[PDB]
Amino acid sequence: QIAGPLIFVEKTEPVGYNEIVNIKMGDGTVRRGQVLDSSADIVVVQVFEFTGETLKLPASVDLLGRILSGSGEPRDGGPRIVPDQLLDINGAAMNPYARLPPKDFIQTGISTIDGTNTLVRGQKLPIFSASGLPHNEIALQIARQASVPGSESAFAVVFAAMGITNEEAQYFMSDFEKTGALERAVVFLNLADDPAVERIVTPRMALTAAEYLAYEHGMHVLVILTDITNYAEALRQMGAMYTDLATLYERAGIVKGAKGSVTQIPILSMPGDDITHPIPDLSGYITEGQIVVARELHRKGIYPPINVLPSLSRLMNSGIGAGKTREDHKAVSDQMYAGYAEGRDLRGLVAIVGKEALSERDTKFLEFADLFEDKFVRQGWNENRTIEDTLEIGWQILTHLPENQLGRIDNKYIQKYHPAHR
Amino acid sequence: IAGPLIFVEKTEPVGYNEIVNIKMGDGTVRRGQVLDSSADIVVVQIFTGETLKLPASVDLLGRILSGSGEPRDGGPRIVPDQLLDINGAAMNPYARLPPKDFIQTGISTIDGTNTLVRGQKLPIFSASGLPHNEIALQIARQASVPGSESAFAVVFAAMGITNEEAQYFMSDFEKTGALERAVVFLNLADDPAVERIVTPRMALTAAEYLAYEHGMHVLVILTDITNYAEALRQMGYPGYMYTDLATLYERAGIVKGAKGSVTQIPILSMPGDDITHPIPDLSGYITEGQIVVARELHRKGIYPPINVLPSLSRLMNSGIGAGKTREDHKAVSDQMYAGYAEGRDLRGLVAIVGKEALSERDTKFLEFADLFEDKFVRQGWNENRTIEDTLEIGWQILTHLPENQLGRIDNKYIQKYHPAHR
Repeated sequence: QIAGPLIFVEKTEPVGYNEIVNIKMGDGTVRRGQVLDSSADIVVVQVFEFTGETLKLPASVDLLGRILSGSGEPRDGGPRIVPDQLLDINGAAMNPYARLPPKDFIQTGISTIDGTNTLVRGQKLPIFSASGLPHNEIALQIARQASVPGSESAFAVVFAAMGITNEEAQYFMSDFEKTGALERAVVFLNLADDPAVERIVTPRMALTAAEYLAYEHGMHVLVILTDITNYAEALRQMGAMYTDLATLYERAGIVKGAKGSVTQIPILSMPGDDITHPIPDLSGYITEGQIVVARELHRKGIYPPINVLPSLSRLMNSGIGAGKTREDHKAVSDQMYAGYAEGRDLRGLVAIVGKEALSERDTKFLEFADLFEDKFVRQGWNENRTIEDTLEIGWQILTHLPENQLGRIDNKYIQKYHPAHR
Repeated sequence: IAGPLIFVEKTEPVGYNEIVNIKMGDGTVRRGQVLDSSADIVVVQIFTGETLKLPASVDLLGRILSGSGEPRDGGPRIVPDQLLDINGAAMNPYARLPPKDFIQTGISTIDGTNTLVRGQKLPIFSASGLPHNEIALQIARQASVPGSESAFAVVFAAMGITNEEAQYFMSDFEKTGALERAVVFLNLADDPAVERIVTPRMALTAAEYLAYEHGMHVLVILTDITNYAEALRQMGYPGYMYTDLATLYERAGIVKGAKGSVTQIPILSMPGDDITHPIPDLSGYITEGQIVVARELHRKGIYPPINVLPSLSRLMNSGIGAGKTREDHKAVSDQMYAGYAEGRDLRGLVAIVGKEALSERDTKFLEFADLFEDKFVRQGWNENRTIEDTLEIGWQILTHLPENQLGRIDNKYIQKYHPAHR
């Protein structure tokens, strides 16, 4: 009973609980069977190591501009979905992923990720959050801001929602259209009242969309997946999941031809006390780092309440330095990392020895931390700060420190750009 | 608001919002306003008392205390050789210098891949109903620093624990004769609210007195923070609960004189089905790395089990390498991590497609992940692994990998280590 998989067939013939199916794969050779659960249109299988095509997504460039269900049903009101191609969703049978590392920077436009732990083409960088926090708000901002600068390959987004409230539905369905962010993105909208199975096929159909656009066309796609704790919830439940999620997080990367990529940012929250878990081990997703939405910053009323230094990007160096963003980048990042860390420490012995007993030096760091969260972290629902707006904002507030104790900034960079030497 | 909290030796009962004069460990005076009255401790920011001081001593090592009252072992309360204020005014012992020369914990997934360096703030990230205190003890009985001729002490502090938990913490410290190099403070889930939040501050000051003043590399385990949190809230507008939290995480680093160190491995838990708040925000404690305890790995029946992909040690580079450990340390760490990171993706691939249907290269990377969890992660609870043993078996699970293709580490280490001889 321990066996993993969970493949999605499409109901062609009426089926029954745990009947053997033994069917398909997108190449013509198949093995293994046994139904687990189903709905009016689609069948979840699950297997071990009649009949019976794998569920396929209507593949077309005309997807862009449309708004879909977990099953890809025209939710935007318009006509049907006339498909150029028609491909297997459930981890496909395409595997368009080249054995290469991720590379070259993505401009989210928000500085607490672009400038301090940069999202890189073909990464998985989850938005580590919690109930109440504005992680959806901070997500669908970067849905209409993001781009790949100077990249010869065009850019595309796949926003995907899993079992959201039917009210916050036509919210996301409006923050697009208005901005014109839609006519660049395919949306996959799942509601809490949609058949529970739909929620489990919402990520696959999203991921499958991204792969068609990234490989068949030579594009850079970003896939945001809001509230993956609703996915874990949807799964009847656990066990024996841990491999089932690996089918999801495997589906990110740079494609063959190195002329496109699948880039992944899911949001992993936790509400308070979970039902019959508490959920989970989503730690299979963070393998390349994560970004941290914090309550501490939210509470004192700053946006986005992102906390650097708990946040991490492992592949940052593979899309940062010379002729990608700017040379000084990593060197500016080290100082703000260290200065905010060393400054966040001095908020401590402020409260242990009063605001005095605190050397002049330390008052600058103490203040830098204030300036850091005021200028650097704080950002409008919009201001699409480019890496250059971001990096210079950095120097703008790095000038509250003295020098030499800026020991992570290479003198070659201060003397080049530091607001004291043109 | 600033408000420098300090803990006062209660003589006679004092009301709320009373104004008080209190002399320090360094007898002075204070801006006295009483916040809370409890046991033989009052929290401030005949008439107007003194201050609660730790009786610091060279033979504090070997003893079991708590906070107020004091010994839980029988029983001659320590004769001091210096009385010291608890919240960190005492010395003050910290050098503005980077953490340096590494601690051997005997646990490979820490040592091998996320090294613990003399002067760190490496929290353990875990969840309700996982064996963290269990792992805490292991590193508590095992820890040492091969090389440098400076003694190694261990301060162990427990907060809000059950009598049973307390029963087997003590029993373990005396069976191993590890209490001979260790101080132990255990606050009980039933002890005064004050006696819990004074707990960490007694441990750290005791640590500081030992590190400075005695030139020893002291390690402080703090188990666990969320209970500190989930008590700090019910005793004691503002939103402020941090700052006070910052008062804890500042108290780390290598001391003036460079002979001692205060390394701090606290543990923080994601709350489970029992309490009210179950968040909160202890984000500020994660700024030099983390070591995540994976639920998935636990219910695969593995101990530790810490996941290494989310695991991080920002200052690993400072502790590893030749003379400190061995040349090949980073090489092996980088290749295991990459090897394991891959293996876990392929688990997703192997599900979607089938083990019969993935590449021979991918097979021996899929199986590596099994070996990694089965022979690297997996550890006995009385297993002390010298880095030699860590890297030795690290090199074992590596031979399963295609020698004749994959390196990222090639140069000199593959020929000098690894079976290949001539």
